[PDB]
Amino acid sequence: PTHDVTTDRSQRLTLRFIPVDREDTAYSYKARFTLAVGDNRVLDMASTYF
Amino acid sequence: ASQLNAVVDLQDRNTELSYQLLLDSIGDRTRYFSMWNQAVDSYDPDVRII
Repeated sequence: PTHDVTTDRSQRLTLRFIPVDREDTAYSYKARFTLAVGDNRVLDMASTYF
Repeated sequence: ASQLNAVVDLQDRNTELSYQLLLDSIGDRTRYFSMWNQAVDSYDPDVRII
């Protein structure tokens, strides 16, 4: 199908997310992100990984 | 939000020479500016040409 499936605008497939705040404990390591899904997008969380 | 990188840098660009030639055009390059370490390489004209 040619229409109403895939956009023709500027949009990346994979996005890189850097931690907003992190913590390096002696036994753990925390990483807090902003998983910002933009306008008119869907994100299946199976594609997300660290 | 997206971390869409606005810097697309190419290996066959010369950013340094683009800035050395830029300060030639928009200013008296013989003047010394210690803050950007702006002091142009200049030989002595009696040493190069005897």
